[PDB]
Amino acid sequence: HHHHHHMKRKGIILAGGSGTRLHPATLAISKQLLPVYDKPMIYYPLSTLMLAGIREILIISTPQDTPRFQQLLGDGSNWGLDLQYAVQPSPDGLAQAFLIGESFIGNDLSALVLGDNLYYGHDFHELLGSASQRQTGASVFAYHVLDPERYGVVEFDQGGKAISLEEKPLEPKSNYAVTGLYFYDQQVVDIARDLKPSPRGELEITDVNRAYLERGQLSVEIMGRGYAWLDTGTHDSLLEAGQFIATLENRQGLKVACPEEIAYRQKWIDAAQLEKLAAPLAKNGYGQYLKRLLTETVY
Amino acid sequence: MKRKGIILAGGSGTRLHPATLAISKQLLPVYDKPMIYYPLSTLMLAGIREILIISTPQDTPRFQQLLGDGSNWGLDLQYAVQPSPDGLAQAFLIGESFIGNDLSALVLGDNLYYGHDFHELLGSASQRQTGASVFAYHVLDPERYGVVEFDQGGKAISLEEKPLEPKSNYAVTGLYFYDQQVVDIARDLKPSPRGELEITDVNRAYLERGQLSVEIMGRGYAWLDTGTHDSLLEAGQFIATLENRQGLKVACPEEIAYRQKWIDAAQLEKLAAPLAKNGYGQYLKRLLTETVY
Amino acid sequence: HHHHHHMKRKGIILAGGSGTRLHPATLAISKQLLPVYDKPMIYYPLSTLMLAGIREILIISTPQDTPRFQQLLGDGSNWGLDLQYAVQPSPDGLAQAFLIGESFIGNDLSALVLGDNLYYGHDFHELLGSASQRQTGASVFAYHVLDPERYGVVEFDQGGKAISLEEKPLEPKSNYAVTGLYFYDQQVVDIARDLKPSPRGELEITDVNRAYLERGQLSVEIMGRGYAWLDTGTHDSLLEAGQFIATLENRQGLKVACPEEIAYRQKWIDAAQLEKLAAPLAKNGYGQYLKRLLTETVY
Amino acid sequence: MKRKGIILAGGSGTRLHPATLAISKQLLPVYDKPMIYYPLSTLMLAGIREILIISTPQDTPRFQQLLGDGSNWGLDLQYAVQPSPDGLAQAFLIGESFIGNDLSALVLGDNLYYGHDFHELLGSASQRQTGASVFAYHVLDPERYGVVEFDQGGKAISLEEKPLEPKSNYAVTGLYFYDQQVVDIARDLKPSPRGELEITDVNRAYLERGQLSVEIMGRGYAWLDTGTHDSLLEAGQFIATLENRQGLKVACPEEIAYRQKWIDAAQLEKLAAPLAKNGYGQYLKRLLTETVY
Ligand SMILES: CCCCn1c(N)c(NC2CCCC2)c(=O)[nH]c1=O
Ligand SMILES: CCCCn1c(N)c(NC2CCCC2)c(=O)[nH]c1=O
Ligand SMILES: CCCCn1c(N)c(NC2CCCC2)c(=O)[nH]c1=O
Ligand SMILES: CCCCn1c(N)c(NC2CCCC2)c(=O)[nH]c1=O
Ligand SMILES: [Cl-]
Ligand SMILES: [Cl-]
Ligand SMILES: [Cl-]
Ligand SMILES: [Cl-]
Repeated sequence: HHHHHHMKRKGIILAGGSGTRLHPATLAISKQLLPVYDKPMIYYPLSTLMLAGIREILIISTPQDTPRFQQLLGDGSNWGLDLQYAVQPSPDGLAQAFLIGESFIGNDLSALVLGDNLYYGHDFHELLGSASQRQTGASVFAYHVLDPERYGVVEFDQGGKAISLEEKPLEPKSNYAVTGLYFYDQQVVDIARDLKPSPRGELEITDVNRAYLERGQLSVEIMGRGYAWLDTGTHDSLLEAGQFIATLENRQGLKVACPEEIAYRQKWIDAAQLEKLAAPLAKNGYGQYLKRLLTETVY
Repeated sequence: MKRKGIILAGGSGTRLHPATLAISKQLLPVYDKPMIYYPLSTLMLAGIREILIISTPQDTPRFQQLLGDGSNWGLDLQYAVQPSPDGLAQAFLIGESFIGNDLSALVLGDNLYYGHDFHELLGSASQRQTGASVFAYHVLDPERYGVVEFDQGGKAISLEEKPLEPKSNYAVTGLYFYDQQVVDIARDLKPSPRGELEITDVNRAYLERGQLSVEIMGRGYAWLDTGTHDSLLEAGQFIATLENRQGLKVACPEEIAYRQKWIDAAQLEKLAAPLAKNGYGQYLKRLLTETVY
Repeated sequence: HHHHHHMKRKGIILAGGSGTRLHPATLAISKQLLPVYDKPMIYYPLSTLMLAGIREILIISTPQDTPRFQQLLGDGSNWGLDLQYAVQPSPDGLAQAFLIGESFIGNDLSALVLGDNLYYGHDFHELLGSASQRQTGASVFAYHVLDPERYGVVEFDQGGKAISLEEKPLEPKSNYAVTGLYFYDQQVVDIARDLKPSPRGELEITDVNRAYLERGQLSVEIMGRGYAWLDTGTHDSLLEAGQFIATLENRQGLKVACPEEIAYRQKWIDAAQLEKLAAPLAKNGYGQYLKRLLTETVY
Repeated sequence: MKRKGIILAGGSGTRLHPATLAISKQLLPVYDKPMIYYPLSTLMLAGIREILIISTPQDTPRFQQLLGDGSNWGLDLQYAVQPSPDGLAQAFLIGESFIGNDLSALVLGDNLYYGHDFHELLGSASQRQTGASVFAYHVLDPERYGVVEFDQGGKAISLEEKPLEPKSNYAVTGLYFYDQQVVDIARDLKPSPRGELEITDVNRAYLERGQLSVEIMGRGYAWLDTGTHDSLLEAGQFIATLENRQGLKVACPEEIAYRQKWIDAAQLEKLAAPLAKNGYGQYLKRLLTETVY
C-alpha cells in the first residue's frame, strides 16, 4: 500500500541481566540500579540519551527488576520524557534489544545505550549532535582503552578510515574499543532479525555494526582521550567510577548526569516543575541542589 | 544460655535518595558483597547461629531471597518487618517472640567492623550471662551518635543521644549485647521528643543499675561509616584495599561458617559451584586446600 | 631610541613555597615535586604550557629546591624546550613572578601557570589556542567550583560579560573561580611593578587582572563543567587528584601530562630522541609507555 | 638489655621513576605525613628510642633536616648512608658500630602497619633476649617477598626469597627483631645470585638453629603495600579514611612520645606551636586536653 512521508529518534536503554558475573553483590538487585556515588547507575546513560535530545525512551530489564526501574523512573512525565518498559527474560545478547523493541521503534531512527555505561566530558552534546543528525546508516564511537580484547575493536587504515570490526579479538588490531552508545537508522530491526547466535549463544551488536560497515554506512567517530568513558564491569571499576564522579561533583558543586537538571536546561520542564521535584528531596543534598539550580546561572 | 541475634536493616528515610530510592541500602554492595554480609558476619564471629533479620515490608522478600533460611551456611535465619522507622529499640518489640527467654545481640544492618582479635572481643561480650555490653569508639563527629561520658577513673557515667554539646568523642557502636531483661525494658519505653523508641534509653536503663559494660573499641579497629555517599565509597575502597593486599575476604559468611565447623568441606564445595566462574566462587574453592592462620 | 618591529609567548611556572600549610608532609620537599599518581606534580602544568605551544619556560622555586627541579627537568633540551630557573627566597605573592621574571620575559607576551594546578579535558588545546592568539590584553579562565570563597571570583552581568573580580570574597557574587593559568601581553611587568602589597602582605594576581579589566582588556573564557581543574590545596584533594589520574590512565592505557609524549606529538622531538628517552626507564611502566608511543597511532 | 632500632630508607632504584626521580620515596607523604613517620612510629611503639636512619648519600641531609637528633621527641637519632642498594642485610654492616653489643630491630622505611594491640605484639617480640623474631602475613603475591613454609603442625620449616613457585602465601613483613648474633651473621654473608646481601639469609641462619620465631600477623592487621604507584595511593586513602572517621592520627610521632612519657605536656605544647595554623598543630594541641583510651 501507499505510504506518505512528511526524523525523530527514539532511545533504548538495555538494563538487563549481567548474569552471575558480579554475584554476590548483584544477587539482590540489578547492576544498573546500583549507585555510582550519589545516584543510580541508570541515571548516567539516561542523561546521555537526554543530552542527545531523545525524549521517547524504552527501558529493557529483567522481569524481576522492571518494577524497581518503574518505581525509580515512572513514565517520565516528571522530567519531560516518555518512558516505556519491556522485559528481557533471558540475556540473549545486546542486539536482542531491537527485536524486543521492534514495536516501540516502529518506523523511526533509534539509539541504543548500555545501562551500565557512563560518559563525561566537554562538548559531548556536540559529539552526540553529529551522530543524531545522520538520518542514514549507523554511528558508533571509538575510545582508546588499556584492554581492547574485552570489547568490539575497530581497525583503521593509514588514512584513519574504519576498515574492520572484531568482537573480543585475542590480538586486537588497535586499542580502539566501540563504546556502548549506538545510533541506527530504520534498517537496524531487519538487520537484527536476520542475525544468528554467535558460538557463545548471543545476538551480537558487533555483527549489526559490521552489516552497516559492509554497506558503507558505518560512521566511527573517535571519542578522544579528554573524555571519560567508564563501564563498571568489575567491582574495582565500579568503585573507581564512584570516586571519579565524587571528585568532580565535590570540586565543581555541580552534578554529573542529573536528569532533572538536563530536562530543565533543555526546557523540557520549567522552573515551577523543577521546584516541585525539589520539594520531596528538600532535606537531602540532591533536593538542595535542584533548588539552587533555579537561582544560579551556569554557563 | 543461648544467645540469639538480630540484624536491624530497616528504612533509612529519604536521606540517601535517589541512590536508595529503588532498594534499601543494606542490600547494596560494599565492594564485592551485599552490605548485610558484614554485620551478619559479625554475629557469626560472636558464635551466633539463630538470627532474625528485620527490614522494611517492601524489602523483606529481597532479604529472604538473598539469605534463605540459613541452612546452607549452618544458620537458622528468620525474618520480620519494621513498618515505620520509629526507633532502633523497636527491634526488641518486633523480635520479642523470636528472643523468648534467651540472651540476645543486636547489630545494625549498615555497620561494618574490621580488626584483630574481634572473635575474642565479641567472646567476652557474648559470655556475660547478666547485664548488657556495648562498645565505645572515638569518632570525629560524636554528635551523630549516642555519646558516652566517662569520669576521671574511666567509668561510664552517662549516655546522651545526639547531644548538641557532646561530653566526649566516644560514640556507641551499632553492636549491642543483652541479657533477658531487654524485652521488658523496651516494652516500658516511651517515644523520645524526636518520636522514636531509643536504644540509648535501653542502654541508660542498664547503666542506672550498674549493669552496662562499656568496653572501648580501640583505634586499631575500624568501625566504618556508611551514613553518607562519601562514607559508603570510603568503606568500599577500605574493603578493596585489604582484600587485594591479602588475597583474603572480609566478612565472607561461607568462610566463617566453614571455620566455625558449621558446614563441612563437602558443603563448602557445593556452595562454591554456582559462582565457580567468578572471583567469589574461586575464593571459596581455594578455601578447601589452603591453611589460613 | 628607535626600535624596529618585525609574537612568541614565554611561559612561567610558579613552583615556590606553599609555606607551612601542608607541613609535615611538605617539610622535606616542595609540594610541586610530590607525585600525582605516577609523575611529579610539576609535569601537569608544564604539559599545559607545552599544549599551549610554549617552549621557552621559566621555573620559579625556593632556593632550597631549585636543584631538585633542575635534576628532574634539566635545561629542557631532552624535550625540545628551553628551561630557565629563578628563585623566590620569600613567598610574597603570585604577581611577584613578573618581577622575578622581568629579564626572562623581556619584550615578549607571557603566560603564568601555578605549579600545583592540573587540567584535563577535551579540546583543551583549542581553549589554550584562543588565549594564546590574543596578542593584546590578558586572558584568564573561569571554572564553577563548590568553594569560590577560596579563589579570585568573577562577577558576570546578565549578558555574560565579566564585570568585577574579587579575591576571596566572604559572599562570592558567583561560583566562578579564576583558574591558575594566565595569559598576558607586554603590559604585565609594568602593572606588577606598580602593585602594592595587600593587607595579607602579598602581591596579588587578582589586582593585575583587575588592572586589565579596568582597561577593557581582560578576556574571561569559561572553562566548562566537562573539564577537570584540580589544584591539590589539601591532603584530601591531593589524594583525589591522584585517584582521578589513575582511573583515567588505567582505563585508557594513555597518560595524562606526559611531557615526552606532548613534545613528540608537537614534533619538537622525533622518534629517535623519544627512543633514547625511553631507554633509561625501559624496565618500568613509564619507559614502556614511551616505547609503545613509537609504534601506535593515537587519534 | 637495650634494644636499638634501625630504619632502612634506602634507594628504590628507578622502579617508581619519574615520580621518585627528585626525592626518595620514604620522604614522600602517605596522606598527611612523611612516609618515614610510619615505620619510625612502629619502632617507638616497640619502646625503642635510640634509632639509626640509613638512607642514600643524596637524601641523608633531607632526613637529617626533617627529624634532627630526635631530642624534640624524646629520641636519640643517628644517621648513616647506604651508597648502593646491595641488600637489606647491609643495614647490619652499616649499623655495626651503632648496634655494638646491644639487641636490635630493623624496620623498612616504606612499610606501614595498622591494627589493634600492636604495642603488645611488638612487646612480646621486643622482650625476647635471645634469637630473632619476624612476622608472616598472608598476601596475594607472595613471590614478591621472602616466603615462609610451615609444616602441618604450624611450624616454620623454610624461607625462600622471591620464589618462582611460592610454598605458601605467607610473606615476611619488613620488621625484624634480632639478638646480639646478627652483626656476626651479616658479616659472614655472601652476595646472592642477584648480587645482594639478603635479610632472608640472615633469617634462615636463625631458622637453622631453631632460633627464629615466626609469629603470624593476622588478617585483622593491615600491612600496607607501597611498592607501586597504585599501592601508594591505596595506602594514602587507607590512612585518610581511618583518620577522618576517628579524629585520631596514625603514626603521629609527637603523640606516641607524649603517651610513652618521653616528652611532657610543656614539650608537646612547644611542638604544636609552629604548625598551630594547620590541622597537624591543631591535633597536637588537642592532645593536651583530651583523654584518649
Ligand atoms: C542540556 C544541557 C546539559 C548540560 N549538562 C551536561 N552536558 C552534562 N553532561 C553530562 C551528561 C551526560 C554525561 C555528560 C551534565 O551532566 N549535566 C548538564 O546539566
Ligand atoms: C571463625 C574464624 C573466622 C575468621 N575470619 C575472620 N575473623 C574474619 N574477620 C572479621 C573481623 C572483621 C569482620 C570480619 C573474616 O572476615 N573471615 C574469617 O574467616
Ligand atoms: C600536542 C598533542 C597533545 C595531546 N595530548 C594532550 N592533549 C594531553 N592533554 C592534557 C595535557 C595537559 C593536560 C591536558 C595529554 O595529556 N597528552 C597528550 O599527548
Ligand atoms: C604508646 C601509646 C601509643 C598509642 N598510639 C598507637 N597505638 C598508634 N597506633 C599504631 C598502630 C599502627 C601504627 C600506629 C598510633 O598511631 N598513635 C598512638 O598514639
Ligand atoms: Cl580529546
Ligand atoms: Cl587499639
Ligand atoms: Cl563543558
Ligand atoms: Cl587477626
